[PDB]
Amino acid sequence: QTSAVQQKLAALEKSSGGRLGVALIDTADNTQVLYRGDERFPMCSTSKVMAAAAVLKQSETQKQLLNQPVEIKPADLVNYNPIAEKHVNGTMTLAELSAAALQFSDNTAMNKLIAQLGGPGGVTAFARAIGDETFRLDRTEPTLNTAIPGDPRDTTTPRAMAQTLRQLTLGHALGETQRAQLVTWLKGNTTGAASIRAGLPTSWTVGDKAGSGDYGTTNDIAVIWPQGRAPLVLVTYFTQPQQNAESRRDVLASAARIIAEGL
Repeated sequence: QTSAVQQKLAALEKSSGGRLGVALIDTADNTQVLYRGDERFPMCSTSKVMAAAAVLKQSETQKQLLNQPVEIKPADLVNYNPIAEKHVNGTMTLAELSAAALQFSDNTAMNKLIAQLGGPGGVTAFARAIGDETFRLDRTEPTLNTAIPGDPRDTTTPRAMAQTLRQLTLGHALGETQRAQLVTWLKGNTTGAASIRAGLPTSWTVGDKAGSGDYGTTNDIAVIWPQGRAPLVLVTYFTQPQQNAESRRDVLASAARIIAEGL
């Protein structure tokens, strides 16, 4: 049950050669199934959820904030920015930047969100304001993805991230309009098909944000609306011993299958 699932996750981790962190919250009965749930993992692009949510929180007190134009300048461009590079020397709204960061993992867009929040310390302050004492953002893109073993920068734990994702999407951390917007964006992610979604039935609805980084770091955080039962919140974090290890989104899919078949 919980023990059988944890044993399967342990066997998956052993065969993978890496370090696996899982937190599952079943909102039907609020049970939690954890595997390395209190170890820190580099968040990589999954931190984009906290940044988008923090901007949505700002919009509760400045109601038209999402419609505000933000200049995209040449100095803003980083390696991976499939949306923002099409608006350099132009503008994008904060809604467009949020969608770009969440649905295309655009790293320039994430940096604009970080800056809108007062920097990595501002993103972290939002986390604290909603009761997350574990999340920390320390750097901008792309350096927040270095994922160096032993480095606490830009990390959280699976337990903390599952609880926070639940609060943001199913709980009361955001106002109703903002919560609906965040969930709409997460449901529209275009770059997560190989990760948690690949281990779940196609008839289940998923809102997620995946991410990757150095050390073969491969992550995904999801809210899942199955048929026939209450929603689940699932975070799967994975990192490896070699600096240039290849991403293993299929390992995350395997963890999701263990959860969806076993719980």
